[PDB]
Amino acid sequence: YNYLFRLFRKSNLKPFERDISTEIYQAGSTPCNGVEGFNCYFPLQSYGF
Amino acid sequence: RGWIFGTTLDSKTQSLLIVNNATNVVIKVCEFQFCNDPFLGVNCTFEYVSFKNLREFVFKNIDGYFKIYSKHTPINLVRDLPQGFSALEPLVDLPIGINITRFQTLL
Ligand SMILES: *[C@@H]1O[C@H](CO)[C@@H](O)[C@H](O)[C@H]1NC(C)=O
Repeated sequence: YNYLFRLFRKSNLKPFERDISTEIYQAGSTPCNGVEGFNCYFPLQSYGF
Repeated sequence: RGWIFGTTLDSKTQSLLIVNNATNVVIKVCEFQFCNDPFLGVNCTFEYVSFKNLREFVFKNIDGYFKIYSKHTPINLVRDLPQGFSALEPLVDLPIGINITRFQTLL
């Protein structure tokens, strides 16, 4: 679990744009207001190789 | 004596700080914290080191590289930008990798 990738973003990266932000992502009807829930998800995932 | 560039400029995201220490240009990218109006009183993910007058600069960011051009001259007119022509020449082309939306100038 040392290896991770971003699952969703507000917009696609420009060439060689780098994004280390941890902010919770609105994945549907729920406005996030700085906390997780249904339709509001953590932006990274881990491979579990 | 310096400039700051970034999206939030401070706090929750990375930003680019340029400062002249009166001996070197000092440059860093970090999750910087600062006041609403900082002064140069007497994670470092990128770090680097290197009226009578008019100093001119151009700043642009493309494909994660940040370009700086400049020119310096004495001037005759005391008020503002004299009506005339000369061209700015490149200083640096820094591989900073961030996006930018805001900037601020440091006295
Ligand atoms: C900066 O350091 C913190 C821990 O102090 C870490 O959580 C964060 O991911 C780092 N961010 C960058 C841009 O290196």
